[PDB]
Amino acid sequence: VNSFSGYLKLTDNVYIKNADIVEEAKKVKPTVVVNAANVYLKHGGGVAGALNKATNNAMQVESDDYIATNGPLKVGGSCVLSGHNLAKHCLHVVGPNVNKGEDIQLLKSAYENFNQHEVLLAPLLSAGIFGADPIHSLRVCVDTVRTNVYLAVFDKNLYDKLVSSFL
Repeated sequence: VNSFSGYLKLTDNVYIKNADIVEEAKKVKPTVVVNAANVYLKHGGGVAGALNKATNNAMQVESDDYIATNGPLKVGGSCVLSGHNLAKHCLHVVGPNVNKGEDIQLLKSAYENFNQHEVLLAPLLSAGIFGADPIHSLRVCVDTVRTNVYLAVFDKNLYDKLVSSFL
């Protein structure tokens, strides 16, 4: 259905809302939800942990089998698995972990994966424990993505910072 409510347009194809991505997914039932994954699809903290926990670990069991069969992802890469109760599909995208010396230029490759899907609900990539500046992350998203992305940012203080840096 993709019934997003209450978003602000930052550009013709990029929208933002002050919301929890899990709560949004449950209420919007999007075609694609994006996960901020690592290369072994171990969903231990941050957004990955929260999305997995909302599937009652169905996402981790499916991920372990994917890795066993196909091997790990590369930084900047992605795979499409089941969305379980959150969406039709989950796009697991690996942004660079700046804290661990992964190259920030790969954030652009990470966001390019979004262009394979017409509508996505997504978090900001490489924010949080991955260590990237979230405003920088949004800037790359807006420069790189050409499809329709609905971004959910939970922290109100961060949300207000982003909105005023863009508008």
